[PDB]
Parts: sequence; C-alpha cells; structure tokens
Amino acid sequence: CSQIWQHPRFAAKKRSSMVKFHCYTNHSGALTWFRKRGSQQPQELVSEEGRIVQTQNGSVYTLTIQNIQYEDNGIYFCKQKCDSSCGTELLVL
Ligand SMILES: N[C@@H](CCC(=O)N[C@@H](CS)C(=O)NCC(=O)O)C(=O)O
Ligand SMILES: [Mg+2]
Repeated sequence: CSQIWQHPRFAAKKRSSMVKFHCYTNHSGALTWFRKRGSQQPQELVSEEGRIVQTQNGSVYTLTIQNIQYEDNGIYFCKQKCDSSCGTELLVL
C-alpha cells in the first residue's frame, strides 16, 4: 500500500454473508470508500438503506457490507474525503 493502508486485501464470501474492510492513513483527514468494477471509473458508495455502512473507529475507517450479493464484486479503496494506490478485492462466492 501507499500512504493509505487497507485490510484485508482480498475477501471471498458466500452470498448473503457480511464483510468488514478497514483503512487508515498517517495524514489528517477523513477517508471515504469507493468501489471499482474492472477498469471502470471508481464510484462513491451509497448506503442502500443501511446495507453498506461506513464508520470511523478512531483513526481507522471501516466499511461494512451486509447481505452480500453479485453487485458487491469489485475492488474497494479509500480516498481522502476532501483533498487539496492499493485496494481490497471482494469476490462473492
Ligand atoms: N457538511 C458537508 C461537508 C462540506 C465540506 O467540508 N466541503 C468541502 C469539500 S469536500 C469544502 O472545502 N467545501 C468549500 C466551501 O463550501 O466553500 C457535507 O456533508 O456535504
Ligand atoms: Mg486482485
């Protein structure tokens, strides 16, 4: 990873299960999660009525994806929320 570290780097989960990813950096500023499918443009994650939740646990930013399904396949990464690259791959089994 670069200036932003993510854990895990790979997760494989059966449909309907839950996953939690974590990211942090040594700089100040909130991080926000994005999802990338293939080489497409990254898109900011939306809550989907609480199915996908971003929280902050001190210095660590956590993404929780519940009831995992096909649309969740992809590469997840954190970026500085407001800004004056490693990722986490999710494979749905
Ligand atoms: N409370 C706002 C956050 C606003 C904010 O911090 N905006 C940043 C950009 S990410 C900024 O510097 N905006 C400059 C301005 O409003 O003049 C929200 O959740 O939308
Ligand atoms: Mg990979």
